[PDB]
Amino acid sequence: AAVVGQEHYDVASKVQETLQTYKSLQDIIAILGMDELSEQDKLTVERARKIQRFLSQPFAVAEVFTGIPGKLVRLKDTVASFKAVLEGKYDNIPEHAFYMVGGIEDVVAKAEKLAA
Amino acid sequence: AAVVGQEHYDVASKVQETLQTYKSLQDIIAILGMDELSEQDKLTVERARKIQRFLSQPFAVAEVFTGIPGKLVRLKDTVASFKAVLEGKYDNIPEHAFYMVGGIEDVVAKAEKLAA
Amino acid sequence: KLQFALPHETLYSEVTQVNLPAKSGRIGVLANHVPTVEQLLPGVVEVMEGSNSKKFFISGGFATVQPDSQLCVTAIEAPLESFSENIKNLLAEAKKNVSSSREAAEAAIQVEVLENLQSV
Amino acid sequence: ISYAAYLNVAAQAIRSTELQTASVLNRSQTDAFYTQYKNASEPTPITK
Amino acid sequence: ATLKEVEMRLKSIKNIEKITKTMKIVASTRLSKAEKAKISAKKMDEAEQLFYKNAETKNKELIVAITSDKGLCGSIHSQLAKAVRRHLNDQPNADIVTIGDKIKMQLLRTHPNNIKLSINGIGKDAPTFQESALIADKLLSVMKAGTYPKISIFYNDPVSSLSFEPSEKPIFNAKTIEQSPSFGKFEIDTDANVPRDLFEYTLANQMLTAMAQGYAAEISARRNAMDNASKNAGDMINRYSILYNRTRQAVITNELVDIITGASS
Amino acid sequence: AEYFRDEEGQDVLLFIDNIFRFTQAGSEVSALLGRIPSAVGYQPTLATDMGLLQERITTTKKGSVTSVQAVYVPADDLTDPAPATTFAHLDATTVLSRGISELGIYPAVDPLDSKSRLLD
Amino acid sequence: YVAVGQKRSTVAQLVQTLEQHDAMKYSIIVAATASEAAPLQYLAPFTAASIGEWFRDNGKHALIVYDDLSKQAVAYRQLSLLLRRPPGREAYPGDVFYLHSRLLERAAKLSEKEGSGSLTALPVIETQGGDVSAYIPTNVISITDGQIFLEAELFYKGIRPAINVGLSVSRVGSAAQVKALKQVAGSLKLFLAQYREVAAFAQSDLDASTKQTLVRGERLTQLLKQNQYSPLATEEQVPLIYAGVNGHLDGIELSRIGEFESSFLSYLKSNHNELLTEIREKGELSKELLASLKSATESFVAT
Amino acid sequence: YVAVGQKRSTVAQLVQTLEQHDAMKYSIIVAATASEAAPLQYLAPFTAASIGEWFRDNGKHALIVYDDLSKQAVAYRQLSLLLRRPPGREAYPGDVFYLHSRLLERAAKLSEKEGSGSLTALPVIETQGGDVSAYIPTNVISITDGQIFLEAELFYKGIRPAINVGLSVSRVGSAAQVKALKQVAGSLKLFLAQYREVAAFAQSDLDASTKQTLVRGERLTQLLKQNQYSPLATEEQVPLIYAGVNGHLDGIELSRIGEFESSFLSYLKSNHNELLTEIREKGELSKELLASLKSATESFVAT
Amino acid sequence: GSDLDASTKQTLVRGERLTQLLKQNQYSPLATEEQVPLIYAGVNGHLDGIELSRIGEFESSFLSYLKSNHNELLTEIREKGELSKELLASLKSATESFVAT
Repeated sequence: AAVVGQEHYDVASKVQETLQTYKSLQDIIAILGMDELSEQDKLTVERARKIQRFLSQPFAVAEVFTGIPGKLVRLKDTVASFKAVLEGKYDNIPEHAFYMVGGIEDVVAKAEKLAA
Repeated sequence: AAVVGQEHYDVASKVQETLQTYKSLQDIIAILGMDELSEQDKLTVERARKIQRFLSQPFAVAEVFTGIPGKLVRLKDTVASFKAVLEGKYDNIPEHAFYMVGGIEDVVAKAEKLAA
Repeated sequence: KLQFALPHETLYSEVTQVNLPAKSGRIGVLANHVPTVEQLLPGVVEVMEGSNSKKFFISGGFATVQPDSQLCVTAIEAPLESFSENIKNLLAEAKKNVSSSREAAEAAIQVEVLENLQSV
Repeated sequence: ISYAAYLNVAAQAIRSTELQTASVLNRSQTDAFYTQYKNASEPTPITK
Repeated sequence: ATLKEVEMRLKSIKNIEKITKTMKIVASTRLSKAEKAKISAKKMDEAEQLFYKNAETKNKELIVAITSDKGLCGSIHSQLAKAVRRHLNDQPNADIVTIGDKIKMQLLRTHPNNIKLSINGIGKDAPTFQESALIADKLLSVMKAGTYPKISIFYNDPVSSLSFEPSEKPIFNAKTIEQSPSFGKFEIDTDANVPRDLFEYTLANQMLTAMAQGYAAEISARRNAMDNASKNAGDMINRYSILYNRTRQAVITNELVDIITGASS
Repeated sequence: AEYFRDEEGQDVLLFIDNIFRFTQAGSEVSALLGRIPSAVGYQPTLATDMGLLQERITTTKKGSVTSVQAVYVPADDLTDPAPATTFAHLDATTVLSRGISELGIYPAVDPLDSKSRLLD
Repeated sequence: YVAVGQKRSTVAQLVQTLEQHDAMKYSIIVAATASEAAPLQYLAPFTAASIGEWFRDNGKHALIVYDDLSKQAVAYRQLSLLLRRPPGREAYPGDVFYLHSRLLERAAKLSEKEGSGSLTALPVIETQGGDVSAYIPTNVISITDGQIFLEAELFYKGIRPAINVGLSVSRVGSAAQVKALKQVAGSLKLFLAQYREVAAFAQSDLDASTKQTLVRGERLTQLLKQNQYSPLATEEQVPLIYAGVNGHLDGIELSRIGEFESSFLSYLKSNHNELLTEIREKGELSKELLASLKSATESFVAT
Repeated sequence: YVAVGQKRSTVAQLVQTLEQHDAMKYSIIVAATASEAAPLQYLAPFTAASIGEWFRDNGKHALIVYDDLSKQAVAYRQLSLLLRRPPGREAYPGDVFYLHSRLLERAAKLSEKEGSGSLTALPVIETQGGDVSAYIPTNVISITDGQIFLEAELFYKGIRPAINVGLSVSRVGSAAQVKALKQVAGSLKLFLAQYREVAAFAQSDLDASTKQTLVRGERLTQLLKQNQYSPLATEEQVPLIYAGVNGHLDGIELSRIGEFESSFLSYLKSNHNELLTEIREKGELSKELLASLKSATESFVAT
Repeated sequence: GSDLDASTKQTLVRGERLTQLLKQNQYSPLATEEQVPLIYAGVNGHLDGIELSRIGEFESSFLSYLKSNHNELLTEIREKGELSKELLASLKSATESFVAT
């Protein structure tokens, strides 16, 4: 929290917690099925599946592989963009509109694209 | 298939597949019950239980040890027997009926014995 | 005797006089009474066992004097005091609703309930 | 529409002063969809 | 390798065990409320039934059956399915109304022709008058229930706290009510709409009770099943534990032998 | 103990601490002696060394030693050779438990868990 | 009785037990206790088998119990390791197979030429941690003919001793049996491997046929049970098995099975020990003996 | 602090952190860095202990933290194998137990003859994957009395520092812990024990008792989080645990627990740092202090 | 699982067909020219509708059908070794036509 600032730290703690919860709940969802897992849990899970695919982001040297031109986003910008996800302002955005794209702006654009 | 006839190979393929399903569902069978298996699967499981029991064929040199007279079953007869079982033709009879007896004709006859 | 019973309650599942609002107007059942089956209209109900009286606001139901002097009253949900001002406000809105929209009958029933409530 | 549907509406009306409890409120709010089936065939799961 | 693949599998079994324990307890918790409800409901039912008995109400047809959306609540689904099938040999052309998905799937396979009305969203909640009333209202309007002068409903009677026997009962049509003889030993006006009302009222009252009886059996079955699950899982813990211990020892020994062989050279 | 038994005739009781650490000490001495270690590391002379220790404890005409040993089972594996060899020598096992002690029972001894071959 | 690797105290109690049952006079004891040195233990079964062979080579019938060969394995292991021969699997030396096999095959029913010698071998294997796939045990199993696996769960669970019969085989055993004890016991092994199946799937719907099998099976299991140092005569065993086979233990409620056994035996002797004498000498059941037993068993069942 | 096999950069960071908190002026760092040779590594904990002896002998007190003996083991392996000493379990030297035991017993709380010059010690052992079965861990666990078992899941779950107290023990126990803190944390042990048992629930209908445990338990767990490199005084240990014991924290929402902690402390400092200092100096919670404190906690809870 | 999404069961239905599609008869290799149609059909979900059991029969027949009618198309797939918009459409149409076998 000193090295990368309190905001970065807090944001990252929230991401980590969200994911750790998701993994912990993953077993429960596996057998029991997601239904009796809380409304709060559902929002956390929904964010986690989205965050999981928000991490995804093509690379230029995987035009060889994926065939998608690379995207590299500034660190400061990334902190902001992930912050947005946690705030849940984009929890109306489809999961696949987070998949394999860059920044929040791109996610929004891909939401519009998928919408069309 | 070429070597021992396509029909034999097809029959054998189905037996292998069926038994593999049964092996696969060994986990579910133990962890849960049998009723918690899907109905479609439950038919397969019942068939497979029959197939396993069908495979026990007394040996003549072991006739003493088993206490059951041995059974020598023709290759053509064997193919017939499995063919039927896969089509569930005679399936509707005890798994004890299938147990320790020779060919399909013997199974059919032993069903009468058990039925009494 | 008497059974005043409901799915989620068994109020008075002895009882001497019961005063009921019924399709036959208002009915009182006292000791031996003729063996009847009458659907209770939406209601203000008083049940008296001795002189002591308990007052229920009742969603209507059915009433049946049984020939064994068991007054089976069955209704969906009742205390009068629990039912009964804010409700009068809501019902006013519901009266408006009949104007716009089976729903006409539903809102009409709500107006009937408002009359019954006004009785309370 | 049925006589008991009338009574149903009345019961719902009866859960309207303010002295109410959750179990009462729950008894008058429920979610379901009657999927009118047909002869395989099946008109949609239209909300009850 | 062996050791790690054993270890993860044993861990899986452990997680299953923990879940089956947790679930079983929660099932017990849910069961207490369920039973409480069923008493009050049943008491109400008995009062109406008192009329029907004293009336001696007597008797295409309808078959109504109930088994929740949710599963893993014993053999409620399939014992009821078997008993529906039995009574579907009593009239092949009877119209089956399936209240909840689980019974819907099984019967739909057995005859898909007969599935006419079905209801979703049942399994989620513990039975309520609101549900029963609407299902009934729709049974009358949609299925024109009165046309079929035989109505019969199936449910699971929770016979004992460890048992459930699938059960059926006959819902009394207005025609039955009309022509029952000791209907005449009760009295109300001829200008009353009471046959047509009384039919409707007990269509729902019986149905709510049937649902309540079923629900209690369902939650009870889930408790029983999850308990039996804990036992089955425990046995698997023990079997893999012995495997784990043996495997662990074997690895130590085999590796050691290699080290020794190297030193010996 | 043997001076007590043989030369004072007394019946005496000799406590030992971890016999796991008896085994551990022995395994090391073998390894130092350069002998090829036997299964699960333990000395090749595991059986004989324990054998000498637990056959010098007995009821002679003169007296009898009796020995209480503490078995610190490694990894709680009763399949492990160090426990196994111990269990061969043992006649009875007294199984103290903390669950039982938490029931307020002092003796700490868990009665069902304890098993004896001296109970016959 | 070869006692290898056993507490010298315990062996002395055993010896005293044998002398209590006055059995010492018909028996030899070879002893190689836990205290006794590992090379002595290595040579201990072999020497014992030599002693047995003198009787055998008189043509006389004999028996040798090698208790416990599992302790011989540990001994040969120690010896091998101290001879720094390469450690085999599970640290049991690579020549361990040869050790057991050379020992085991020196016992046998000789031919008429050799004066029909016999040395009955019963080698007693101690499964470490009850591992029935352990290297030394599997190696022994392959050498030996039949195994008499005993089940710990059953031992704790109310049979002392508890002879599991599911995992007990005897490769050629049935040909040496008395014809009576083949006839009365006909298919009872099969029946109780139907009981095994029945109780496998009992834990579920039960057909009345299945219930009948279960009732016979459970009750038969009770009948098998016996308590340590209480043996039964060959003659005595024949009717008891006849009863159970002939389903007379459906006739006895589970609680009273023990009563049935003792009472039945007392009854049989009192009713007619003539029958038992016949089964003792004839050693087979004629049609008359079968009927006489059917009649007699029915007679006891009534009382 | 005995830095064994640690990157010189890492130890430089340690030095810097220590300098940052101005702790070098009672700190001693025996340094055997990752690059440093295996003889130096072998003798490094021994050497460190010797430094400690001077303090201990002088009757003063000290704390020696051996970090990490797991790397001491590897170095001993390197020495032994290269010296062609016979290998042993897990390719660790045979006398590795002997090494560890020699080191670990030199820590001591002397007799009153020697003025009880303590030499508290805290060895650190690194678990390969939580493999307590591993030879070097098993040995050390036996040698030491007490364990602290940190848990990775907890770390991820934001309990930083993460101590899994299910697997932590202190055999020293009540010999340590101030009387005041013992009083107000006996309750804490029992509550937490329940929270662990009631951790299984996390699903429908959850009993009020269970729910009371869950709420109280979650708040307690939240209370025990600590910002690394910020320690808290005993006079602040006592209020915080007291609140938790009194269930005064149970009401406070989870997000506000953290805020509650610092605020409560400042509130206590403003309102009555007399109480805190009194608690500190008495070291035993007087009923009058528990009274005043109870009032104070309530007062803070209200705000 | 105590609940199965319709979407997951769409996947499940498609997936099952794909597994059957993958299978190939031992000692019988198959030309790439005739692997391009089959994979197109599968990926464009044509086979999803076609029942699971008869996928193998369908595969055999489909090839025969393309050999009969769209042998011009097959020649192009071979010849150009890439698929143009037009060729993809031709192929798409052909597949659509054979969905109704």
